[PDB]
Amino acid sequence: GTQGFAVLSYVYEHDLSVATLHVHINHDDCLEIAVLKGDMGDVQHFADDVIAQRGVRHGHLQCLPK
Amino acid sequence: GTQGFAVLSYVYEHDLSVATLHVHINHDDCLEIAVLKGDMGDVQHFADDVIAQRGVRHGHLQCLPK
Amino acid sequence: GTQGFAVLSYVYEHDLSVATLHVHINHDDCLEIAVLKGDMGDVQHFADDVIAQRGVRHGHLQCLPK
Amino acid sequence: GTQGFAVLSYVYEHDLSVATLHVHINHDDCLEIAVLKGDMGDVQHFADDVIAQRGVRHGHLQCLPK
Ligand SMILES: [Zn+2]
Ligand SMILES: [Zn+2]
Ligand SMILES: [Zn+2]
Ligand SMILES: [Zn+2]
Ligand SMILES: [Zn+2]
Ligand SMILES: [Zn+2]
Ligand SMILES: [Zn+2]
Ligand SMILES: [Zn+2]
Repeated sequence: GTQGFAVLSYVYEHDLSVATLHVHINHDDCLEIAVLKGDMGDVQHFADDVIAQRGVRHGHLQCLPK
Repeated sequence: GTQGFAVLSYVYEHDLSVATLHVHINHDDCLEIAVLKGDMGDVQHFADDVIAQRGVRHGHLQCLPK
Repeated sequence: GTQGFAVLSYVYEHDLSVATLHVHINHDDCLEIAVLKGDMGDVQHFADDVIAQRGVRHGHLQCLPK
Repeated sequence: GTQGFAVLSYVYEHDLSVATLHVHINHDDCLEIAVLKGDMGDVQHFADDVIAQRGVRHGHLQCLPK
């Protein structure tokens, strides 16, 4: 459907976010995992904004419609 | 390569695990996110064992080789 | 008050849980952090059950009333 | 001892951080839990810097010496 949850993950260098986990890979890189919930369209747009940022690599969005 | 990190995510109902996050979706379902690190082969085998379990659905493994 | 959030943390070896994080300290010990929300009385009882378990050490409950 | 792990938790509005979890309480407040590891002195200083920030409330540091 259009409503559900999603997992956005990416490596670095809003009422949509349920929880976000930051895990350090090394001195320069942080692995970030964000659990999102709401309208899948708003979820995609959130991921869009994140992936558009410099320093953000390997962005992946796993959608989980209800 | 063969060594790096990985993000295994799945909905429910080892020295490989760096951190695991459990988030409740509702009364019956828990979204689980596991951050793994080590040999990508051991990582895949870990995911294999998890996905083979009854009650585990929508399993996804995102690999991040160094 | 009686309703709010709480952080239960402990070292190892329900609709109350919002999210739980497991972090490995070493081969034998896992640091677990549980974010709880609901009636502070139910929260305390949840922590009670966890701390009563063998293998669970250094249990600490930080309450955050609304 | 002086080396070990620690859990720093606080409500909002480095090679020391192992993992950090952000959980939304509501529109304005985010509950943040940081798992730290290293010299307990460096850990305390990290917590000091965080708690000194405006908007940061209910800061608590649970130390876990090895
Ligand atoms: Zn981060
Ligand atoms: Zn980082
Ligand atoms: Zn779970
Ligand atoms: Zn669950
Ligand atoms: Zn655990
Ligand atoms: Zn463990
Ligand atoms: Zn936060
Ligand atoms: Zn926040």
